[PDB]
Amino acid sequence: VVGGVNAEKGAWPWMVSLHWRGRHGCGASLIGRDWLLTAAHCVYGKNTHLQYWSAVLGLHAQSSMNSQEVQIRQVDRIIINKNYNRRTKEADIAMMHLQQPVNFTEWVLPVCLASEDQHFPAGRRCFIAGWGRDAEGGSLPDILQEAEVPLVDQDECQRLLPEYTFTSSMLCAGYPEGGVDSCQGDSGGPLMCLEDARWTLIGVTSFGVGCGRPERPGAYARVSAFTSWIAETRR
Repeated sequence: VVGGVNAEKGAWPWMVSLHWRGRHGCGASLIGRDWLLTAAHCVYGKNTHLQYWSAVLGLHAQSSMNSQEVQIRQVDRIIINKNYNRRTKEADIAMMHLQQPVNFTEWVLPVCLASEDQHFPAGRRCFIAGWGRDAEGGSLPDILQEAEVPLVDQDECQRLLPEYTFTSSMLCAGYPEGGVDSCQGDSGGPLMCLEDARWTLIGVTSFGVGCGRPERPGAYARVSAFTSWIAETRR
């Protein structure tokens, strides 16, 4: 995340770091005792020797993987949305089953998911979090970062990212002048909006042209478009 600040401990208790072969490689969101939501491109090609994965929850600093605030689980199952197209970025969304359930604590707790016609209009200020790059060309922060970014209207998303076919299963967010964005390493993590005083997961960090660039808002898989698939894959 570029243009953000250190998150406090327990700030985003659904935020998870996906370690693979011992290293953070993507983020994800806890959506229940047993299930994670992430980006498909995070798990594509890694749906084989699952013991390489470790879901790290309640994490603040990567250097403090060992705190008793931290819960860590093996990943048992990976379910990539059937419409995923790695070339076009459509349906870049997947679910991961935790091998043993997590306990809900101060530091670990699922997020509510955006519904069908819950309204999230352009201009709305939402939050992103992750352990991704500080900037395009910055370093990787030890401590989890958070930033506030505004949602951008669908038509603008597509004008600004003509390199892609921007669909109804995507959203985008960022500032015209740039400076605040999700970057490499943030993929799979959350875009969450405060809605009637309740944190709700709206997007899954998916792709972008660079990070934090002027008129290049980051793009996110739109949670509300995958409601039924998410529901059915549960447990």
